[PDB]
Amino acid sequence: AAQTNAPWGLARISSTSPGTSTYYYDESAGQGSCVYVIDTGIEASHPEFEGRAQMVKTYYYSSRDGNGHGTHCAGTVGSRTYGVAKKTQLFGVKVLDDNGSGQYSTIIAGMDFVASDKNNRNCPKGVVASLSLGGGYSSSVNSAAARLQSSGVMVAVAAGNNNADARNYSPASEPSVCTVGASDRYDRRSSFSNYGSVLDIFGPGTSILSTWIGGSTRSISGTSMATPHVAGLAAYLMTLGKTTAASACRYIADTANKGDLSNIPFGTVNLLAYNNYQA
Ligand SMILES: [Ca+2]
Repeated sequence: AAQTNAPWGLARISSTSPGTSTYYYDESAGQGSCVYVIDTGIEASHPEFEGRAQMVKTYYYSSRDGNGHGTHCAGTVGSRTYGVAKKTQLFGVKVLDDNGSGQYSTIIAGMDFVASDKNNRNCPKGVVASLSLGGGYSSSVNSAAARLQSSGVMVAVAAGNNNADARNYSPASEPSVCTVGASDRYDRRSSFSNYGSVLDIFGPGTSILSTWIGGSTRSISGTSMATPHVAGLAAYLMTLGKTTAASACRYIADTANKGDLSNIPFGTVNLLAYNNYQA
């Protein structure tokens, strides 16, 4: 399948080179997979989600996304125009309030929720969780991320936006999950992207167009935006049967574009998520 004039991130994920604008992907498109977006929620009524999005949990007085961040992220995972996995099922877990803030205890609870809740969902091709959030190092937060992964969920987490080593952030520093740095459309490490040995992969994160609340769209930037590219990629690869929740981060690293990013600090992986799709 070919989607012309796609957001640059989508085009990049299916390309061996920067500077193209068509997104190429197998038409299976993550059908039969599920992706949990653990964030400010998802505006499920957005036309871009086509009925494939649902709020399953909130820790606040509403499950509505009163922010937009969670909706943007979900849109990159699986919206029809802005998504990597255009046929995946999207589940929203609101651990962040409408200011984008959340106590670590609520974040942990949301992770443990998804680890159980996948048993209440129909996801024959496999389960992914996208966590575009973080804060300072916490062993409890990392442990929760490690549980969710161990349970059979491909966990993708943002490296963080401090232009700093991600070892000092959580869940970014958890070894057993997929930690995702950000790049721009010129294959530069995004200026705000964290780095370090704990990173597993890079995805597009600068100037990323996706869904927003009020049924709109916008371009914003962050390792928050890179993460859902990787989560969507994992869902897509799982429906194709190429990989599984346990091995998908390795598989993505294995099949990544290698050595192509600039301003990657010494000792950080130079790997850019790539679907290796041959149209
Ligand atoms: Ca990791």
